[PDB]
Amino acid sequence: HHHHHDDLTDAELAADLAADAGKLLLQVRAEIGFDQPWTLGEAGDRQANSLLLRRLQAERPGDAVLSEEAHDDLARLKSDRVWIIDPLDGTREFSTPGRDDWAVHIALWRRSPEITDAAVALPARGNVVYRTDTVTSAGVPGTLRIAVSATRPPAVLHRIRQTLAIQPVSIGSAGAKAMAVIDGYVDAYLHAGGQWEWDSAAPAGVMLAAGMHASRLDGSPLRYNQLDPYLPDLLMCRAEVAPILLGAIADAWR
Ligand SMILES: Nc1ncnc2c1ncn2[C@@H]1O[C@H](COP(=O)(O)O)[C@@H](OP(=O)(O)O)[C@H]1O
Ligand SMILES: [Mg+2]
Repeated sequence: HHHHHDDLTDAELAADLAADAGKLLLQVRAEIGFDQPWTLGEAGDRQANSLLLRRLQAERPGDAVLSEEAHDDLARLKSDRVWIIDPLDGTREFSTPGRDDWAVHIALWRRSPEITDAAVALPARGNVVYRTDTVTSAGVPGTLRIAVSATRPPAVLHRIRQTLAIQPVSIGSAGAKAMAVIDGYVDAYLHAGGQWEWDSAAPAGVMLAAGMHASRLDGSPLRYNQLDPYLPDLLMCRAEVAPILLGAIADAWR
């Protein structure tokens, strides 16, 4: 087609990088197999990262990149365009036979909603790719399904469950849990206790593009391209359930 107002829009590129890294991760899984989960996870992280950095340098040579699997030289702090990527989110689950709760996260941050374009691939689920440019956008829910980490679920859940009826759904991957909200498999994804920008940036972009809610647990906006890319808590959910959950979280501090 004509150039937007090989060359892709940033959203198309986000989507194409996510799929391509997804295919490579699927190849790595088939090749290395599961006998040594540490070895499998390492190669997954490293090979996906290599592919992503190669393609970003070739196809967006002027953009900065923040990746979990690369040293951070902080030049991004001066740029107006920064790719925030997780080459493999849910390394643990990827490394486990039969599991499909792992993801590739490709977010574009642009200086000003700072995550303007994003994609989340779930390679083991037919390599589906959720993208900000094609995702589309209720009531009083007496009981809530909330996706939480299968490894390190947040302690604050215990407190809010004293007053809200909640069933926690234990799932790996920030990306997988966020897309479960998009799918309607759960009502919300709640995390506390630690995380990094690459874990949530692409899922946040997609969530917001879908007209859904994405914020810090205290309700304040998720902020990206920070000096310290540590970003330890989030709420992602249907718009309707955000005041209920944000309120319950707030009341947990009373
Ligand atoms: N308390 C914590 N501190 C730091 N990172 C965390 C964390 N809890 C979860 N994460 C990261 O968030 C991602 C999804 O976690 P989970 O599967 O537990 O929900 C994983 O990233 P990676 O797999 O990219 O390393 C995991 O390492
Ligand atoms: Mg990772």
